[PDB]
Order: sequence, then structure tokens, then C-alpha cells
Amino acid sequence: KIEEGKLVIWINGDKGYNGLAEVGKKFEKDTGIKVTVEHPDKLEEKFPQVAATGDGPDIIFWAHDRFGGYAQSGLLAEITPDKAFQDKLYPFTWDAVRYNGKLIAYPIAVEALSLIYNKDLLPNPPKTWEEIPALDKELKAKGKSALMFNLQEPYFTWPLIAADGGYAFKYENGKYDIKDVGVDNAGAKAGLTFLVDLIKNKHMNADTDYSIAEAAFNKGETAMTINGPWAWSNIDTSKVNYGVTVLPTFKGQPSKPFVGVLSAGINAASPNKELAKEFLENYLLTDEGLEAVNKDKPLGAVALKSYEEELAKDPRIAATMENAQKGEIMPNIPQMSAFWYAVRTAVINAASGRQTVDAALAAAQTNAAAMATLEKLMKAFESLKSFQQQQQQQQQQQQ
Amino acid sequence: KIEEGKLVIWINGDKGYNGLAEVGKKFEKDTGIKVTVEHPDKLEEKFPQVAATGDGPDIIFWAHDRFGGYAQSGLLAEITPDKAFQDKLYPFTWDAVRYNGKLIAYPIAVEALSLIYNKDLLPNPPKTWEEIPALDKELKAKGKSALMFNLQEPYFTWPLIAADGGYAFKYENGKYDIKDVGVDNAGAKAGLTFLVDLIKNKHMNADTDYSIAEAAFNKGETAMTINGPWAWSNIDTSKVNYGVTVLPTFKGQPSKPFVGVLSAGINAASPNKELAKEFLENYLLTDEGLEAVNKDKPLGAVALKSYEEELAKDPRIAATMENAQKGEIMPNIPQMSAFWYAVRTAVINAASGRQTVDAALAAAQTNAAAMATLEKLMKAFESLKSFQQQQQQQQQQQQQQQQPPPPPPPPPPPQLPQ
Amino acid sequence: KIEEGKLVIWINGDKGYNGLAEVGKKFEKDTGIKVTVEHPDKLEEKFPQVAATGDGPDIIFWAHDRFGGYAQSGLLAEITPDKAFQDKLYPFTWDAVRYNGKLIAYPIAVEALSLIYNKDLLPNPPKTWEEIPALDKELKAKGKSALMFNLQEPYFTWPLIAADGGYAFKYENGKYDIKDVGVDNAGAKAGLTFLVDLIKNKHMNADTDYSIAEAAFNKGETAMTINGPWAWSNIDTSKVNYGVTVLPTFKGQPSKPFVGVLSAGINAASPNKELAKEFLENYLLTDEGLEAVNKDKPLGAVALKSYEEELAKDPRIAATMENAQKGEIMPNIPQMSAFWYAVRTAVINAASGRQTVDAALAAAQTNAAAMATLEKLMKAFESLKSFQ
Ligand SMILES: [Ca+2]
Ligand SMILES: [Ca+2]
Ligand SMILES: [Ca+2]
Ligand SMILES: [Ca+2]
Ligand SMILES: [Ca+2]
Ligand SMILES: [Ca+2]
Ligand SMILES: [Ca+2]
Ligand SMILES: [Ca+2]
Ligand SMILES: [Ca+2]
Ligand SMILES: [Zn+2]
Ligand SMILES: [Zn+2]
Ligand SMILES: [Zn+2]
Ligand SMILES: [Zn+2]
Ligand SMILES: [Zn+2]
Ligand SMILES: [Zn+2]
Ligand SMILES: [Zn+2]
Ligand SMILES: [Zn+2]
Ligand SMILES: [Zn+2]
Repeated sequence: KIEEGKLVIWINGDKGYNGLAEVGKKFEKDTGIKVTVEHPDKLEEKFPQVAATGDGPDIIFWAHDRFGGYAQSGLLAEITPDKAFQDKLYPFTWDAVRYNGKLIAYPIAVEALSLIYNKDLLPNPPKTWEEIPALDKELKAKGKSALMFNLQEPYFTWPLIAADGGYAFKYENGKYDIKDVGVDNAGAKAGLTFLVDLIKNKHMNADTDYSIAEAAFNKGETAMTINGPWAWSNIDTSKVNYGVTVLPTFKGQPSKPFVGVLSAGINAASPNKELAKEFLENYLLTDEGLEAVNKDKPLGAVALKSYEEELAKDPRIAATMENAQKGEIMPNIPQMSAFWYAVRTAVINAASGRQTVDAALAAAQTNAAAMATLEKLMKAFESLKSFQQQQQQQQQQQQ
Repeated sequence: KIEEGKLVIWINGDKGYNGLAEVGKKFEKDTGIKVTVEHPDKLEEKFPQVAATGDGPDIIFWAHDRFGGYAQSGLLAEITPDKAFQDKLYPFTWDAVRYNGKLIAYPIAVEALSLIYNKDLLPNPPKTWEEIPALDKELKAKGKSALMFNLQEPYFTWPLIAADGGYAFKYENGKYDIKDVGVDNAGAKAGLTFLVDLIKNKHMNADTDYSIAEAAFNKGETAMTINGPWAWSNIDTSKVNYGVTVLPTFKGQPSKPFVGVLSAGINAASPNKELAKEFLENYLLTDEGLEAVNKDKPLGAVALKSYEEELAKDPRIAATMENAQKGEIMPNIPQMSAFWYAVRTAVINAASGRQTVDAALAAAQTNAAAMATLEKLMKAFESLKSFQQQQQQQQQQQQQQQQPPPPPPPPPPPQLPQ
Repeated sequence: KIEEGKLVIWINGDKGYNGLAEVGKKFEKDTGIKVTVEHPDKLEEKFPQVAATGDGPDIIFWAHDRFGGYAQSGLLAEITPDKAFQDKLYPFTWDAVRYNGKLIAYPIAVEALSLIYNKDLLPNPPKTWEEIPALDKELKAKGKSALMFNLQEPYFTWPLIAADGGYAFKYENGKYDIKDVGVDNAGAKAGLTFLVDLIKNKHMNADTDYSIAEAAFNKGETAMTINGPWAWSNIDTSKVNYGVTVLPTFKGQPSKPFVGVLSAGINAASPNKELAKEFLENYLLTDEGLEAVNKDKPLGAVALKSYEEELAKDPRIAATMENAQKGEIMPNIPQMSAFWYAVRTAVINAASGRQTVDAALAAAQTNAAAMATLEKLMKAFESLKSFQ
């Protein structure tokens, strides 16, 4: 079930799949090629199944981080956009769609955390983390908090940790150094120290999660929160005058949040590789192409410099892009699973007073390596099953 | 019992040991040294145990791949042949007897897969893989197949995969790079793709094993087969006019099959190191030395350029050598166990449609590292084996955490002649 | 209970804590900071618990090898002694208090195995291992052995193995190369070969442990033994005229024993970092500071060149230092656990003739690599239990 003489596209239901098939019907009208967009349940899990048997869609739209596993399984074809078309998108977006120095997907939309604040309580958002403590008691006098965001998630607290020098793995020359962790450098240390300090001073709770944080802002109890474009819909409903802006700066350095980029990948088994490249290069990745998908459903910031500038008219979108530019592309490697979990524990321990800043991060940097075990002994499952899946000759002869 | 004033030699039962005894008799008459040659059953298993206790033979003749484990266990003495004697053998053979850039055995005989074809059906064997498809339907018109060989074994299908750039591990400056696998490069990809294509087109069965392939050729149903010098005896009995030649070429590159080289190693515990070096350097590794072993039992191609040229008179032997020269020396490292098994699965999966070439190969690559870690599991078991051996042979809180239960590593078959 | 404006010190109950307290009293008098010295049970285990929670002492005195784990856990603050003060101590001691090229403790006292011999039986100790065999039968004629020391421990047999080129891991640039083991080089090979030969010739038992060796010397049955400064007290009681001297030499190279160095580390959580650095730099690490600790309890050889020269008056101490200088600082890395155990087995197997020198030494190097990551994974599995 490849396709052959047609195109089949998989994207997530929560996206502008309607907006896409419009560019499908716009393509179909020019080439005579039937484009079918479809959105199956947990496709990001179906794809490793079906593509492994040569079946599945011709292209797949998903976050760039998941493609790492696909590319390593050889499930994605290597794209060949000329230099001219490369200059049409933001250079940083191309670093998000590259596995082993080989380009393996077209960047679509950019997603990053930003600083959301209530314009009523706060006419001017602080440009620095260091003025939050001073700001908090100014607000606490009126029975309001300065800032509240999710602390149970590293994804949310990483921007501050990594603001001074912290980094997952090292990106140098289109390659991630799995042996060059940076959750233990002086940068991370100071980052987390500041965050712990706020909790020790009573400027923040140690048990602030997502729901608590969101609710606090939406009721107008807090002055600021940190969240992405997905939380915008909820605030509009709260009817609370809010603006999204660039994140504050720590020790004069800007915050470095993670960057989730939607990408279009081409099946390595798809016989219509030329057509996919046709569809995506000249039909979708154009002003009207993105416009159309965007109309059914907003995509936040986009990779395409031309259409981005038009969307930038929205202060919120412009801030998401600016935050992403200064941020860090989320590594698509498998060792990333490890990092997440190691850092998660490190922050929670440092928050609860179960460990100290210096100490909990130094346990994490070691703990990350300790998840080399994951790979080894998860392969111990896939290997022992296969040695015994090839000894199926016990059931071949009985039938 | 090491020896001391004598030379005890071990060699496999199927080899020319009686021919060796002659070279042991001609050595005895010229120095006065009694030379015993014995062929113990499963000696590749006996040697690990006895040489570890300082006992066993002074020298051992076995395939070069097995010596890797021996050398790493410090079981083999480092040889010192001068540059003059080195030039007497083929330079490529010396790369087969080297562990950690130290020479640890003398090369004897070379073994490699070749292209066997029936001269009756096929007067001229194809010089290229790309003409096999065209050839097959030319033969299928007469109710005959063009080619049939073992597909269940990577050993047999590797020559085509590695023909374009595929390689196990990287050999650069007398060192194998365990972190430089090449079963995933563009070379391998195309190699396997072509092989899969033949099976998808109906030019080959997905379940062709060794017995099926051999039988098909020996009955004269197939035009060609790929096999080594060990299968020659069987074809002579079939009485079917056959010639062995260089393997075909893929994308203009020649096939790169594995090369099994018989070698003479010297026990690190043998006090008669000087005598062994004497025996092998000036007595065995000579025209008349090899001749003698060869007479009791053919050794195929030999390392010695002088005697090789005389044996080359046989078209079959000359082809084995030529195939070996263009081939790849089989790495004697432990990570090789892993490779084999990873590639075996990859080919079989690609052969059925259960995975694609791109998919199965990139899989097997990840899986190769996956084993060079359960290699630890063995020492981890042998860490606890000797720990509980000595802690028997005499006369709370976070303790629960400990969980060293899984897993098991199930062994393989032997394989598999006659 | 961090502290703040006070100084709490931890040191081993067996060491001269009272001497340290004197130094505390002197600090208090000259500043206004009360210094408390306490020696709790199994403190080197307590510390990892309490320091992980930000609690515990401001400084900790323990062997330098244990600090490796502490430093890696980020439990120790990085010290900043100027170059002037660095020149006051022996340069080799500074290589013992360094984790990842960052200095993390002040060296205090140096400990190393030496050659102890009975002056009555042996007026002059042999300067070379190669003359031991000849010496042994000279002594066996009078019903006495030439040498007896612990063979069950690599710690004791390593000086001879490593004397020709053997080495745990490679120290180059202030960094340990975990991939550059040296228990398999020609140096180690010959080392162990000689040791095995002595046992095969009947110059030594394969089952000589610590107790047996010590007793043999103390009764005056053996002419020589190899042991550290901790065994001195026992010999004095034996009342047997003994002298401690530099270890013999193998193939012209000197023996390379391990060097255990007592160090003062500062808690990374201590708010009185400045005061600790004050206490240790200008109060304890001085002639009168060490003197005082030394009086309650001897510390053997000291890092401080000035006070060392004054203690050198004791032939025994001078020999410990000289043995340490030619020896090998014991690596404080985690892969060290592996080495120990790998070598232990290697020696014992080579002792029994269960393996050859070549074979057993090859096994242990490949063994050290196996149990080294699997002590890293036996913790990875272990932590997933504690975190679910
Ligand atoms: Ca173009
Ligand atoms: Ca950057
Ligand atoms: Ca010569
Ligand atoms: Ca080659
Ligand atoms: Ca003062
Ligand atoms: Ca100074
Ligand atoms: Ca004085
Ligand atoms: Ca000196
Ligand atoms: Ca030295
Ligand atoms: Zn859906
Ligand atoms: Zn404050
Ligand atoms: Zn428009
Ligand atoms: Zn036999
Ligand atoms: Zn065809
Ligand atoms: Zn002849
Ligand atoms: Zn006590
Ligand atoms: Zn004398
Ligand atoms: Zn003797």
C-alpha cells in the first residue's frame, strides 16, 4: 500500500488537514494527481509499523523530534532542495530537519514558549529575570503574584537553566555530541540556583503544575505565566487583556527555550518521491499554500520568511518567532529520552530541598549516561524476540 | 604437561595431518626432535582450557578468526619473521594474522567463495551480476535456472552486499574500528536491493538453503552456484563438467567475499618457541613442506607465492586465490559474533518483504552495537562464576533494589558439510 | 543545619582530632568564629547522605580516594590556593586532590608501604628484589625466611607488578584515561612473573595473608615484611629491633606502591567557604598547626615541605615519604573499584598456577572493562527502582 501515480499525506487531526487538502485539490487541478490527506489515530505510532513494511503515506507531517527515530530506521527519504529554496526559509529551521548531516524533511511551522502577561496588572513586562523578586512583593501588596508557571516540567524550566550556558548535547557542524552534556556547567548551576531561590523566598510554590499555573493566570490572580501558542485559545475565553512577549533575560543572556518544528517528511518507500518534492517545494511552501492551511487552523510562526513577515503583524506570533530564534532546537536523538527524565528529577529534587543545586545537576549529568542502559536492554527485548521469531519453524511444519 | 625438548602439534581431523607428520619426520631426522601431531576432537574448545593452565600443544593450526579470542586471552606468542620471509608470502595474508598490530601466527592456506558453473549449460560464465536476470529467462526457456546459492547465510550473500562499499568494521593501519560499521552505507543498500530484486522477479527462491542449492547444481538443474573449495568433492561425484571462476561484478566493482585463512600459532606457554619458529619458518613453509601436507589432503590456495604459482596450474585454485585477493579478510574480533547475527536477520527480513532494504539494514546496524554490550554480560557472568567458585571451595533498606536477573544468550548450530 | 558564621569540622575518631581542636581554639581566639570538631561513626558514609541535602560539616578530612565520588556528586567546593601556597606543599600531593583538572581539597598527610626488616637478622636490607632468592636460602640455613608479606591483596603486591611499567590508568595532563589500562604491558608481566617464581621456588607461600605475615615478622621468624605506618605500633610491642627503608628495586626500576593521602575538603553547601579557606590555609597547614595534630596522634609523612623536613629526623617517616615520591597516587575514579577486583583475581590465579602470567593478566584488563560499566549499569537499573 505505497500508492503509485498518486499522493497520500498524513497529518494530525488537530491541524489544518482541511486547509491542506485545498492545496491538494489545487495541486490535483494542475498535474492530474489525486492527493488524499488523512489523519489516523496515533499515526506517529502507526508510521513506524506500516512504513517498515513498505506501506503507509507518501508524506508525513509531525514534530521534527519524532523524525529522529524514523530517519535512523531508514524510514525517510533524503530531500534535495537547491540552495535557492533553502534561502527561502529561516536558516535555523534547516538545522531541525537534519539527521547525520543529511536533510530529511521540510520545515513547516515553529513553536516555542513565550512570556504571557496581563496588560491590566502589568503595563510593561520585565525584560529581566532579576527584577521579578522586586516585582513580586510590589504585586503581593495587592494580593497578586508576579509569575506562575509549570515547575513539574523541565520543558518549562529549561529556558532559565539553559539561559547562561546550559545545553542538552552539543550541536557542532550538523552533528550532536552525545558525550558533551551541559546540565552541569556553571551556566546551568546559576540558572537553577536562581529558580530555587525564588521558591525559597516565597515568590513561587514548589508544587505549581500546568493546571494550577494556567488557572491562576486566567482568573487574573498572577501577573505573568510562561506558555506556548496552544494556551492562547484558553486566555481569549478568560477575557483578560493579555500580550505575549520575548522571555526575560538572565545575567544579561536571553532565555533559551526548546523549539518544536512541524516538518514534512517523505516515505523512503514512496515511489512518488518526485511528486512529493513537487507538491511541497512549489505548492505548499508558498504564501498561498501556508495561508490555506493557516485559515482552517493557525500554525503560529512559520518557517517561510516571506509569509512569516505577513503573519508577524500579530504581536504574539512575532514573539514566538523571536523566542525561537534565541532558543534551542530540541535534539531529535534517542539519548534525549534520557536527558528529559534526568533533568526532571534534578529540578524536582532541587525544588523540594531533597538535594542542592550543585548536587542535583551533577547527579543528572551522570544519570543521563546511565540511560545508555535503556538502549542496550531495550535491544535485549527486540533481539531475544527475533532469535525466537526466526525459530518459528516450530509452527511452520505443524501447519 | 607443556612439552619441553619436543614439539606437540594440534590440527583439525579433516586436514592433511598425515602429510604434516612427514614434515615432522623430516624435522626429526635433521635436528633429532620427535614431533608429535595429534588431531583432538573439538580442539578449538580444548585449547582455551588447556593453554589457560599452561598446558596444551606447542603449536596450533586453525582458521585465523578463532585466534582473535586466543590472542586476547594472551594464549599466543608473538612471532618475529624477518622482512625477507614476510615477502615470501602474500602481503594480504599477513593482515589476517595480526592482533593489535602484533603478528601472532603464520599464514598457511587461503579459502574463499567462488563462482561454480556447469560448462555444459554455460560455456561462458557471466562476468557481471547485472546480466543474470537476462540470463535466467534464457535458461528458464529450457527449464533451467541461472543461479542458485544459499540465501539463509550472510556468509554467502555478503559478497554481493559488500561489493559496492559494504564492510563489517573498518581496517585502517593494522586496527579494526569497532565504531565504523558499514552495513548501512549506500554500497550495502544497493547490494541488497539488487539481491532482493532477483527474488521479487522470480529469479530466486527466498528459502534456498545450502542443501537445496547444492542439490540443484549437482543434478544439473541450475546453471550456476556460489560455493567454496569444500564442495568440490561432491561435484566430482555428480560427474558434471564444471569450472570454478572469479565472482561476477556489481556496478563495475568486484564481489568481496570473506577470506578464511588457516594459520599456525605458537602457544605463549611453550618453552620451545625457538624450535617452533624453526619448524615453521624453514621446514613447513617451503615448497616441499606444503607439498607434503597437500598430498595427504589438498589445502586449496596457499600463502606461499612460490608454491601457489605451481598449484595455480589448477584453474579452480587460481580462482579461489583471485577471489580472495579481491575479497575481505574476515575480522577476528569479538564484535564479529554480533555482526553475523545482525546481518543474518537483516537479509532474511529483506528477503520476505517483512522489512525493506533501507529499514532492515539500518536495523541490523543498530543491532550490531546492541550485541557488543551483551559481550559484557558474558564476562559479567564469568565475574560472578569465579566469585562464587572461590567463595564455595573452602572449609536491608536499599538492598532490595538489586535486580541482575535477565537475560540469556542462546548458542548457534555448527554447520554442516557432506 | 548548614551553620553560617560558625565552623564545623569532621575528622576520623582514630586520627588526632584533639590536635585539630587546638587549632580551632586558636582560630576562634584570632577571629570570633567558634570551631567545632566532631568524629561521628562511619562519617565517610554519613557525608554523602547529609551533604546531598545541603547539611553536614563545613570541612571533611578523609583519604583522597573517597573524594572522587564526592567531587563527582558536586559535594565539594573548588579551592583557590595561590601559586605561593602551592609551592609550600609537595607538587606530587596536588595531583592527588584534583578532579577533572579542578583542585578540590588540601593535602594533609602521605601514606605508603615501605620495607620493614629486622636489624638483628639483617643489618643491611637488600636494595634489589633480584637478590631475595639468594638471600632466602642464606636465611633458611638458620631456619628463618627472607621475606613475608600479604599476597592475598593486590595493594601489597602491586608495588612489584607496577615496578617495571605497570599502571592502573594513565595520568596525563591532570586527567585519568579510563581506556589506557596497564595491567597487561610487558612491565606488569615481568613483575608478576618474578613474584610467581618466588612462590614456585619455595621462597614464599601462596596463602600468606596479613595476619600470618605480621605474626611471622613480630615473632622474628622472617627477616623482612612489607607494610605501612599503621603496623608500626605492633612491632614496637614485639620489642624487635626494626628499621623501615625504601622498597627494593626490580630490573633497576624502583617499586611503585599506592599513595593514600589525607585531605581537607570543603562542603559545596557550606556558606563559610571563606573561613574554611582561612582556617586551613593559614592556621592548620603550618608548622605549629600540623605539630599540634601530630602530638595527639602521629600522621606519618606530611604534605608540608617545611614540617616534613623536621619530621624526617625519624628514619621511618623519611622512608615513607621517599617510597611515596617514587610510588603512584591511587586514582580516585569509580573505575578503580573494578581494577582492584580484577587484579585481585589475577594475582590469586597466577599464584595457584590456575592460569599463566600472560593469561591471567589479559583476563583482568578485559575484566576491569566489563565490571567497570556494569557497576555503572548495576546503578542505572538500581535508580529506576528508587524512581518509580
Ligand atoms: Ca529551484
Ligand atoms: Ca544558539
Ligand atoms: Ca632469515
Ligand atoms: Ca578491502
Ligand atoms: Ca585574620
Ligand atoms: Ca600565598
Ligand atoms: Ca614552635
Ligand atoms: Ca626525597
Ligand atoms: Ca610518577
Ligand atoms: Zn484524526
Ligand atoms: Zn526577595
Ligand atoms: Zn494573500
Ligand atoms: Zn581424530
Ligand atoms: Zn527481471
Ligand atoms: Zn616439487
Ligand atoms: Zn567517635
Ligand atoms: Zn649476609
Ligand atoms: Zn631459587
